[PDB]
Amino acid sequence: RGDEVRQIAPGQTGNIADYNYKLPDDFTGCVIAWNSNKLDSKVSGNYNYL
Amino acid sequence: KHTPIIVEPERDLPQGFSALEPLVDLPIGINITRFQTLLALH
Amino acid sequence: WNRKRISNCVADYSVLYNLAPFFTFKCYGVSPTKLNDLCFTNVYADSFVI
Repeated sequence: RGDEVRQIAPGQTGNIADYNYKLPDDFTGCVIAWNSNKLDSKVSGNYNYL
Repeated sequence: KHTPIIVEPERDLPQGFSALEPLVDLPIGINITRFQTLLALH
Repeated sequence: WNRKRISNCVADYSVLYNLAPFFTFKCYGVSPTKLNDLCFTNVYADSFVI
């Protein structure tokens, strides 16, 4: 979800970072993100992402 | 601070030393610029 | 002015983070994600429209 793409950053703490996927302290690399409603949204809602 | 004082001269403070301790802190948080005393009358 | 002296509480900022509608979040003096590791003598909460 868009509003918490800010959460995924080195040294940050959040629910996704706490329980799903977090970067190491000494990480080096790159991060890219963009809109995906045109390809992933669905009338009446999707259910394939959990 | 509270104290009992007895002294012969009048209209003058008792020379010496005193101290105060913290009693109350309040979160009121308001711009106060004036104040007034409160007396008991009969 | 509607300052609230919140007392007799656990500062469960976890559920506050789980709260969905509130979008923008920032802190000054401390890192934004450290609210869960803090104790306060008093809690001063104010609500406005900006």
